[PDB]
Amino acid sequence: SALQELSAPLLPIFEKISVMPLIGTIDTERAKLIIENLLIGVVKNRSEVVLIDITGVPVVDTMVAHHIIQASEAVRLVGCQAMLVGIRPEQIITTNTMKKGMERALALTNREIVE
Amino acid sequence: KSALQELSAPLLPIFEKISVMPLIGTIDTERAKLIIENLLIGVVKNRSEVVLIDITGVPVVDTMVAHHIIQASEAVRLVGCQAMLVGIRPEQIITTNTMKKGMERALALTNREIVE
Amino acid sequence: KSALQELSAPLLPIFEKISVMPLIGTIDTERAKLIIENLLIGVVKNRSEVVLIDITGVPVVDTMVAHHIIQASEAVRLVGCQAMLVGIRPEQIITTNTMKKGMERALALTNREIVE
Amino acid sequence: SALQELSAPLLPIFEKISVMPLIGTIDTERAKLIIENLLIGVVKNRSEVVLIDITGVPVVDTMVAHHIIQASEAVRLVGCQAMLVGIRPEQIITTNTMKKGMERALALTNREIVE
Amino acid sequence: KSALQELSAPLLPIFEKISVMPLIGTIDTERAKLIIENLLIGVVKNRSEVVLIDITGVPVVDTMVAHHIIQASEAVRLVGCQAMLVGIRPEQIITTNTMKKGMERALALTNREIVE
Amino acid sequence: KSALQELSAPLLPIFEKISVMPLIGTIDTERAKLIIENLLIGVVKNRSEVVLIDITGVPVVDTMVAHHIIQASEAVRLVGCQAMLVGIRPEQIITTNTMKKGMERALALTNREIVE
Amino acid sequence: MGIPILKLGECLLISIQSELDDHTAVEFQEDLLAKIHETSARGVVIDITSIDFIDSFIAKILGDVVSMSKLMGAKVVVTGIQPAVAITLIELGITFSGVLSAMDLESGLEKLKQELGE
Amino acid sequence: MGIPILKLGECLLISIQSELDDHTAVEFQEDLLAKIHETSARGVVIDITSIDFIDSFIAKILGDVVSMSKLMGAKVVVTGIQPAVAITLIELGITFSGVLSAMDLESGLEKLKQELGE
Amino acid sequence: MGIPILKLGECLLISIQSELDDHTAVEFQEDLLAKIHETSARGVVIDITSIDFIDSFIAKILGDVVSMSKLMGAKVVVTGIQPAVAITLIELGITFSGVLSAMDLESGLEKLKQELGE
Amino acid sequence: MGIPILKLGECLLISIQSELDDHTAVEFQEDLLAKIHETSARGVVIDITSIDFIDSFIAKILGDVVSMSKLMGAKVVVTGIQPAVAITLIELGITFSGVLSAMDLESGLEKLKQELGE
Repeated sequence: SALQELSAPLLPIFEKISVMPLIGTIDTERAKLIIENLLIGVVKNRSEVVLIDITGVPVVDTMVAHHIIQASEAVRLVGCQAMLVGIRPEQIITTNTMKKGMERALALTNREIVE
Repeated sequence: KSALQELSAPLLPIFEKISVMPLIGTIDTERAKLIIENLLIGVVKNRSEVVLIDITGVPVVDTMVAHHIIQASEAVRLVGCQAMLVGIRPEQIITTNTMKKGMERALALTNREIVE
Repeated sequence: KSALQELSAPLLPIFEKISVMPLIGTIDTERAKLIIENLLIGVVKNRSEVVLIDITGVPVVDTMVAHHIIQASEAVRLVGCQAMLVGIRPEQIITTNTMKKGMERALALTNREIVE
Repeated sequence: SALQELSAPLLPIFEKISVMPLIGTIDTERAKLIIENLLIGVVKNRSEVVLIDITGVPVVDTMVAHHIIQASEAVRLVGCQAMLVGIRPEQIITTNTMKKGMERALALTNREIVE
Repeated sequence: KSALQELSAPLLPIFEKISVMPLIGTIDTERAKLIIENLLIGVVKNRSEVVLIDITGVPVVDTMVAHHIIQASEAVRLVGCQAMLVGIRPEQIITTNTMKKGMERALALTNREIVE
Repeated sequence: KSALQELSAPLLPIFEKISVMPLIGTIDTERAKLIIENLLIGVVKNRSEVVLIDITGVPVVDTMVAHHIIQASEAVRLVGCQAMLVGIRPEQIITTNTMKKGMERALALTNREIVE
Repeated sequence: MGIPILKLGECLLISIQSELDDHTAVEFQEDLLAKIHETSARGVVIDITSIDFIDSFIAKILGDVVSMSKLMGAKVVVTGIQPAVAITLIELGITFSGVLSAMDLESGLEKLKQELGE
Repeated sequence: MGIPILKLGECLLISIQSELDDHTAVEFQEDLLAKIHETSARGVVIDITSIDFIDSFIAKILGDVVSMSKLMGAKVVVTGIQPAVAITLIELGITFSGVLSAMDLESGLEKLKQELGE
Repeated sequence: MGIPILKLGECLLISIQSELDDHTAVEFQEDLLAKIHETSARGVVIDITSIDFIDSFIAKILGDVVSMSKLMGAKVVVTGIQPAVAITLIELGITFSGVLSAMDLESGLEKLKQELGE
Repeated sequence: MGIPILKLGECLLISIQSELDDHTAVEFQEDLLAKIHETSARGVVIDITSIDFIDSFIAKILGDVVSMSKLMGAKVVVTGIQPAVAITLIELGITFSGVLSAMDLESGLEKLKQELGE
């Protein structure tokens, strides 16, 4: 449990979040916002497909999906689980899978996949 | 007993017909279709409750879970609510009058047209 | 209190989804189906019995109604019989494998095509 | 834990390695090849841009560069360090970083993202 | 108190409304209208006194002031007069009926055409 | 008696003028605005409060009726708010900079472009 | 009883002559959606050009038949709002977004056929 | 004086140094609304990249002149927001819609010239 | 009111509720004519679909107002005559040429769009 | 400290407020060459429209940085020169050519869209 994640095709960046059985961690945000502007990624994803579940306070997780609206642009929660979205005590954009979100991630800067 | 409602899958639009079931104890129908939206790729989801008379206690499995498919994949839509169900509603979302014109606009969201 | 089936219209034809198995005593899947063909005008319909195991003594209604909708209006078909189900063969009609290709060849019988 | 995330866009299968370079974790190979053919497999990536350093055994990390050509399309090594490539007495296609290795991975199966 | 009278400033052919003041201390609209005629560069202006009834005996402060703007910048025109106002004339100047057709020929004299 | 605030009637955008009248007793700027809104029609209208110091504590007669005139007048807009006037912030409506570039976008909402 | 309805083809040009109480208005409101679902409706044009005053026992219903009939599957417009009746909505907690008001019964079809058909 | 010179192409480029308090932002509030009239502008670009810490009560004034400068006809943009100050814009009572943030002054004028003329 | 409020797109559209008397129908002819004085429309659409009984005294008025409003300067259609009233209307010996009776209200204005404004 | 933020479109816009003395100018001169060493631009605009007083020791130093940053690779253009400072430049032995003194910041970058991009 040393360091979390990043990846970068450099108009967007996107990182994966594996299963974290805690709520006290915040370094999925501060290690994200620091690198959010050290390379200028317009769109970014979350890719938290294999994560079931987060229930204590994911208000951090859904307002770090608000900082990039006021930092660069358009977070998207790629593939939330079926049980995980059942927990809602609280707009944004989202998608289903990693590639069909990527097709509408490049469609916010209009460079689609050709041929 | 006989708690087995329905699920079909015609196209990349996938709907889920709901027959008459006026009860609160259906905690299944919000989880028996969110288990489907990741099973096959459900782009747009109809519900088609044209025969359901009536309900008073629960919008939470009728409009709060409508925000779930909006954040699971996309754009759920109710099809043809009855008169007495909306005779008063003191409790947005997108609807259609009947089923044959619900599919007429659901195919527009996935960018297709049936013409010959 | 569970006498319920479901039928509506994807703009000409009529889907007919049936859940877990019926016995011989419940013949009402037939008689609540020919009523709908002269309630709304129907041409094609899909029998859509994809999740149903099994049928042991009633093909003499389930495939004998397959000449009724031909005689009533037109062109009934079965969608996706189970591999376990059709092992019973003591004794034609048009069939398919699932709804995403059963509907696609059902639109050709009513002379329409999905484009773009 | 066992986080050795894949996070695939599923026409290629790229993969991110965070720093955990020990010989007893073969799950960069054994828990990759099973998830390699779990989907249809084409060109894949490694992206060891944060790993200092390979201790004494890249045989695990270079036979896995030949245990992919058997099962799928070509692997590539993305972003090695300077001192990491010091003395290699032991080949395979490679690149400099993720923003251009992914592009020429699409230029091995003839797709492109133009404006 | 009531020393405020009126002014406005649309696109380059400006106008200046005049509401009801039938007084003899009306030298302000003789003065404060000509002030904005070169504070901003307005070529042609209006008077728009369609609700002003009436004048007592002084067109000299009302129509000779329509000769200063002929030599200040360009050709003011009267927009509408009531029939009992002009019904006595023991006394030329371009005029119009209403503002919606007076502003049409204002654009003709200053090379504009409002069409789409 | 000063029985005037101001109201003009040009072509279909029928704008208005407001001097320094910063008192709550001037409720007369409402019915004089409402009665003309069905006298002629008006698909857009302006206010042009470029001279007003200052609204004391009552925008609930100014900005509240701006959506109570959307019911008839189709999207009123403010023209030229002063510098110190917007320091009033109790807590929307389309606004602009001044008349000469407020009228033009008010002509865009009624299929009319300036062509020379 | 009192308030009729009439069709024009994918439209509904309902009218209101004069209103007295909610018991007439609920009978009017129950007449609306029963005449929605019997036919196929696409847009309802409500004419209210003949009402002197209103109160919150009545205006809450007419302020919500937009929210009723939108959920039933058709757009709605409220054409011909009077000046005195519009200023009696100032006490209400404004949610009048997409109510799509007009000026008279002619301009109702101008802003509805733009939404639907040629 | 903390309020630099800004006029460029009928747009404004007002930078910010290291702030002192919200009573310095009082001076910043008057010297932005006054310039936006006498120089008839269309969009104000703010560069808050120099600051690294902002008081919570300051951001309900710097965030509030966004509402003031929008009322005078200027869809402002807030270019270059640091990470640590954005963690003071989470526990705030956010309704930050239509603010149109950006990344740098290069991309900031690229977005503002899209919403005006060019 | 019995009479409706009526105005629709360079035509008119008058509905008729369920009625039984010729104390209503005498002023009703003036209630139709006083509108077509002020509103200059080249055709009205009288709809008598809701009625199920019209006596031979009242059938003179609807046997007149077709010929009356023609003399005012507007064509008159009559839409949706019920089978019960259409039998007993013939016992009032008609000379109906210039009635142009459509079947329903939807196909009614398609006839006056053919007459008026080709 | 009084040295604003400048990066835009592979150009530069430094400004100068009423910060007169050469206790700042020696600090300011390093703040320009190091900044243009970071962002490789070709036209550096020095807007000096604010200040009205310049001492003869500052005039050499402000006349030196235009010759320094010319050697770095940036054609420095001095826009907005007041008439009070333009009087007292010729008392110093100036040779002010090749500095391309434009009128103001609006007229500056349109003359600086000539070097870059053309």
